[PDB]
Amino acid sequence: HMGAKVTVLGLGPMGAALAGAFLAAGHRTTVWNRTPGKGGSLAGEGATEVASAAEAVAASPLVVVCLATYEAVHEVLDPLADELAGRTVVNLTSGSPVHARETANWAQQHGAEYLDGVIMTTPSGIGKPDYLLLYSGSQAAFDGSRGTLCALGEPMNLGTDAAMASVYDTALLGLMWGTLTGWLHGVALMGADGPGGNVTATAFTEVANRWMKTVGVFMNTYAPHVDAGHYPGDEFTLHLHHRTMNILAHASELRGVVSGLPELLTELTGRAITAGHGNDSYARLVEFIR
Amino acid sequence: GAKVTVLGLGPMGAALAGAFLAAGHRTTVWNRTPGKGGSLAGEGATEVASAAEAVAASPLVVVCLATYEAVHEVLDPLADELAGRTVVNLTSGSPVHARETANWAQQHGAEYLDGVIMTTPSGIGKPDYLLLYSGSQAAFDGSRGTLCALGEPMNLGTDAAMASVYDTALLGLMWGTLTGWLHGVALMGADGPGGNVTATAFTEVANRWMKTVGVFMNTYAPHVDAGHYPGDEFTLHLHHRTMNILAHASELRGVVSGLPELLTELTGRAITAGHGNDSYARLVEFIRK
Ligand SMILES: NC(=O)c1ccc[n+]([C@@H]2O[C@H](COP(=O)([O-])OP(=O)(O)OC[C@H]3O[C@@H](n4cnc5c(N)ncnc54)[C@H](OP(=O)(O)O)[C@@H]3O)[C@@H](O)[C@H]2O)c1
Ligand SMILES: NC(=O)c1ccc[n+]([C@@H]2O[C@H](COP(=O)([O-])OP(=O)(O)OC[C@H]3O[C@@H](n4cnc5c(N)ncnc54)[C@H](OP(=O)(O)O)[C@@H]3O)[C@@H](O)[C@H]2O)c1
Ligand SMILES: O=C1NC(=O)c2c1c1c3ccccc3[nH]c1c1[nH]c3ccccc3c21
Ligand SMILES: O=C1NC(=O)c2c1c1c3ccccc3[nH]c1c1[nH]c3ccccc3c21
Ligand SMILES: [Cl-]
Ligand SMILES: [Cl-]
Ligand SMILES: [Cl-]
Ligand SMILES: [Cl-]
Ligand SMILES: [Cl-]
Ligand SMILES: [Cl-]
Ligand SMILES: [Cl-]
Ligand SMILES: [Cl-]
Ligand SMILES: [Cl-]
Repeated sequence: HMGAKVTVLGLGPMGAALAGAFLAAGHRTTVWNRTPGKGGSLAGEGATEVASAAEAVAASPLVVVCLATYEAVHEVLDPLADELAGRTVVNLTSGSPVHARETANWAQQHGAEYLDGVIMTTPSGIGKPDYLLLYSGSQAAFDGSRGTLCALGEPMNLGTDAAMASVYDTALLGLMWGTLTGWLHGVALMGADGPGGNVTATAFTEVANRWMKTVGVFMNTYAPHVDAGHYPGDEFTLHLHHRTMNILAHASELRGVVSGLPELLTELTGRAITAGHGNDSYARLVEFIR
Repeated sequence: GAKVTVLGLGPMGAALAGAFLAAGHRTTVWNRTPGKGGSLAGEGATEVASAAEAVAASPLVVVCLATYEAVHEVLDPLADELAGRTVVNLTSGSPVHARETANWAQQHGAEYLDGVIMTTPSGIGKPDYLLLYSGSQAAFDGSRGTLCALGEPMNLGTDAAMASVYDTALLGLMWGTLTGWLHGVALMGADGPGGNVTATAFTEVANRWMKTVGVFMNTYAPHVDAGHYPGDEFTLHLHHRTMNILAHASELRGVVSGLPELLTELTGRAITAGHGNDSYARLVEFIRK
């Protein structure tokens, strides 16, 4: 209602965007950066810049960290172990699951409530609708800080294991690249010469956007299959995937679209049909990649 | 209460007839083999014994047969009877099949729309599922209200062969998505810090994330059409760096899908060509002729 105290450590492009969003939401925002001179614009927006990380940590019960690497996080935070007792550390630095876990354990050993997070947008998306920030670790920290963290974007609490956010980021990027590479293949197929072709990317994508709703139905149908280890094919079996994948491969070859995607798909589905699972759903393929 | 005829009562054709009945249309049906129309007749369809009678029954003739060869076996004897009627052909087939059937329909004075059904029989008549049409704009505009019974109709344009190509391109998009999804499920489910997460828990998050992925597709389509691919805050350099992270993480957690290697090789070629500051859309130049 009236604003909370929050500190941001790190004024690179992303940390500066975080601080700006906290300020725009009315929070009393204290900032620090290792190198002087990157906080003048934020000071005019109401931030208080301080010269040391120690002063910045002492300023707020909620310390948001956004630095280049976890090596940098530990260089900044390790000398402040005693100063962090009783505070909440929200670490939005990118890095590995094991580094998230090791930082969490260190914070616990020094009495800081630790929440690791990943930012699923670029600096211009901070503070805008739909963009996600994903958090994992202390549920006390998440519930107590959610109202402030909302300033940055939509928060999602993944669970209690601090390493989860790192893994989600990686898995979600893989899903994005699969989608975008299938999208590119489709754009190229639609744009090529030939009967039915010479369609713009924009026209294709108007239809593709509608189709993604159906693709989402498939993902939500198949997630319980994976979790159950039971993959009923019902009206769309691996036999049918493999047949229509070969049609895609043929159409792509005729129209000069060479992405490697049809080959990856037919090899994978072929292995599962060879193994006897042609009547199963696409979810059965999880057993052929894990 | 529009009059509509369905030729073909296989699993899909029977579902289309069921959906026309559910929307209140006066639905006449025919199938080569007798005995597949009893449930539809119970729901108010008129089953007739010959394709000629079925074509004579309605100004709108919806065809859904196994192959385009089957379409011509049924319709070629009826060429004089099709003049002035609208033929909507939802049979699957090649772009050439669609174009040749459209040319034949034109010669005989039938208005011809070729389509593709972007769902299985259980999705027919339900929200969100698409049917895509291409060919006669007069046919589409005049029949759209009736065709709404089957699913959401979209008019792709005037070239009858477009629907076939769109189906192939949209399936490729579905498979890229589902394979990235499977890869992510396997990463999340693996042993290791932050792992042992169910597919259902991962997909709840992924559903939200797909809104951002849609933002990217909409940003990048105009790049392709302009031939200009400004990378802004997420360039190919950054894609390649984080793809290498995906590849390493996947190796450590035992996930072997081929996807990370495909991605790094593709982005690597664009970076070697000096496009590291561009958007993902630049990669269209590295898969197309
Ligand atoms: N920008 C994005 O689009 C984006 C999106 C998602 C996640 N992220 C994550 O956000 C974090 C910050 O990204 P960024 O774009 O702002 O820039 P970045 O270049 O990754 O990090 C720059 C920040 O790190 C500080 N830093 C680096 N090494 C340090 C050290 N040894 N000790 C103290 N401070 C150190 C820099 O301080 P100096 O100014 O003194 O060098 C600066 O504040 C990264 O982990 C990134 O992966 C960024
Ligand atoms: N089912 C789906 O999930 C689905 C999804 C998308 C698209 N489609 C497309 O919809 C069309 C129909 O699919 P379907 O699932 O109903 O099964 P289908 O096995 O492809 O076709 C069965 C229909 O074709 C008829 N037929 C086959 N050869 C014929 C011929 N020479 N002369 C006259 N009729 C002939 C069959 O008649 P009889 O009963 O006399 O044998 C039956 O009515 C196909 O092109 C399919 O690719 C289907
Ligand atoms: O460095 C980065 N700059 C970014 O923009 C970024 C970065 C990383 C990253 C760096 C090291 C290890 C794992 C990582 N994951 C990342 C990201 N995931 C996103 C999802 C949406 C929008 C932007 C990003 C994004
Ligand atoms: O035969 C098929 N049975 C199907 O279900 C199906 C079929 C074909 C097909 C056959 C020959 C040539 C091209 C083709 N494209 C197809 C499909 N695209 C879809 C999108 C969503 C749900 C189902 C489908 C689907
Ligand atoms: Cl200062
Ligand atoms: Cl590091
Ligand atoms: Cl932990
Ligand atoms: Cl042409
Ligand atoms: Cl949409
Ligand atoms: Cl009869
Ligand atoms: Cl054929
Ligand atoms: Cl573990
Ligand atoms: Cl959602």
